[PDB]
Amino acid sequence: TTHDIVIAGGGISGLFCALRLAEAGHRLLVLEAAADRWGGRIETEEMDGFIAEYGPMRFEPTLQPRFAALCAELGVGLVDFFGPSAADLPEAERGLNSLQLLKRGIMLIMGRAPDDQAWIDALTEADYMRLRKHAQLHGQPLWAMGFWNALSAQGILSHRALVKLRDTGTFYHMIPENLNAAEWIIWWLRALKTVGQQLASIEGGSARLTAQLLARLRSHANVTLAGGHKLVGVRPVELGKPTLALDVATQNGAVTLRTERLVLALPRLPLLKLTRHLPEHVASQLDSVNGFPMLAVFFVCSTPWWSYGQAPQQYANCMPTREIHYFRRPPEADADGHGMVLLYMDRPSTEFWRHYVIDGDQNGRIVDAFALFVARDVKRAAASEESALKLTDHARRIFGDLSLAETTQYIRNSIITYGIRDWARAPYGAANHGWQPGVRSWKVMEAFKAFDFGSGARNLHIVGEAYSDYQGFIEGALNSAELALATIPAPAQ
Ligand SMILES: Cc1cc2nc3c(=O)[nH]c(=O)nc-3n(C[C@H](O)[C@H](O)[C@H](O)COP(=O)(O)OP(=O)(O)OC[C@H]3O[C@@H](n4cnc5c(N)ncnc54)[C@H](O)[C@@H]3O)c2cc1C
Repeated sequence: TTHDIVIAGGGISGLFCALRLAEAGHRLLVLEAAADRWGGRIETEEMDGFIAEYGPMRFEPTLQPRFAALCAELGVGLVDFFGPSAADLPEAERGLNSLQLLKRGIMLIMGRAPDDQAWIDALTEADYMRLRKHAQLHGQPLWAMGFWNALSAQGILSHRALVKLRDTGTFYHMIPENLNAAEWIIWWLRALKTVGQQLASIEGGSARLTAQLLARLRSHANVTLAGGHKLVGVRPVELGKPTLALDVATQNGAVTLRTERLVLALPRLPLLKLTRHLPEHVASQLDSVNGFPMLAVFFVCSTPWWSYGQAPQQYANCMPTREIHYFRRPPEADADGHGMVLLYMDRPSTEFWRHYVIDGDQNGRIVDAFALFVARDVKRAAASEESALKLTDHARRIFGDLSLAETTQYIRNSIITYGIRDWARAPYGAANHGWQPGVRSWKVMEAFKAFDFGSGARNLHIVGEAYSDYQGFIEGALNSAELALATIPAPAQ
């Protein structure tokens, strides 16, 4: 079968392109490799009555207008999230938490006063574009440097400030790979705006965005949705002509398709798997970004050791979990006193394994390692008297007495259900992506938004977060999508 447009990938960028293109009148097929679900890195589970988000959970709608507008268009309500969160240095640098020390370094790199919040607040995408293209540090373009290198530069931080960023986990958790300085500076500048505070979540779980989008698409007769179909090959039907032949694996076999246009709504790893089928000038740029790891771990406990309102805790260097969130039922509507713990572990999973997992299912060994981790935290709280972890007095005396081994066993045994998502694993290969130093991102984005095998047809496109100007977010996926959608002509009469 021939299709006028084929979109490979049913994550948010792919489905959004399907929507815009359907609305413009094109006839199109969306291929999604997973047999069981749509939405890609947007994944929500109901776990013992709790909403577990393996991907996005909270949003900042003022920083993410395309997302906000899409939600509004699809009748996806956003609900304000009010829940809780969070000496030896030189004079200038004493005072500041890690974020503020980072900000200072950035502000100084950009030749600004650290307190210059009005400039941060004023910066637009066009400013950001001039920053990546033109900003330099000691004569070197920032797009050419690692962000560690940038932060380490003459006149930016004291030698000790650098050490302190190391100890707070800045380089272990937040900036794990020393990626593109220009791109990191832009991203932090945006995130440091005043307006960047009002937090929301999606009513009914993040996957309600996907479900609404799917419902809309199902109402457009010029859209076909095919789950369980993975693009595994593409080439021109004939060299020098635009029409593409596609090879598609299904559950039970394969299908060969023809199309005039192919949207690859895919991140780095799935494109790497297609590398030999892609035009050379695109293939050779697939490593312009790297993938960031994330393991999202959820477990529901029959006998939680924390109360309603417990705030999330962030961890520092050498603690493989970036962050632990705690959840309880609303204390009026609390049938069972069950709680849920969400742990984000942002180090390479083979490093986590080699340090924390007893070899003698992998899932069960990982939960065990996490029970021990949590046990140490509970013991240190019980012994501490002032702790960010507000234990009860039931908990406080039990855990005070119990050994570490007994605390581990107790936590382990209280787990009635768990889920683990390792985003680094095939087929995703990453939670999100970042530009390499030495890459001019605007050139890659320009090449990827429309390209071909040399005929000039410009009828292949890459869209998604991975190679966007706003990595880490749905907003990035949507910006990348719009870049390519602006290159696609309205359908033939
Ligand atoms: C832990 C985590 C936290 C996040 N936090 C936030 C946050 O706070 N805010 C926010 O805005 N964003 C957040 N994001 C990102 C957001 O989830 C976006 O969906 C993501 O950034 C990408 O959407 P996308 O279309 O690029 O691709 P994906 O979501 O990667 O979709 C790609 C799709 O392609 C399919 N596929 C792969 N190979 C093939 C093939 N060959 N053929 C067919 N289909 C194929 C996959 O099955 C997948 O469904 C987070 C992500 C994660 C994982």
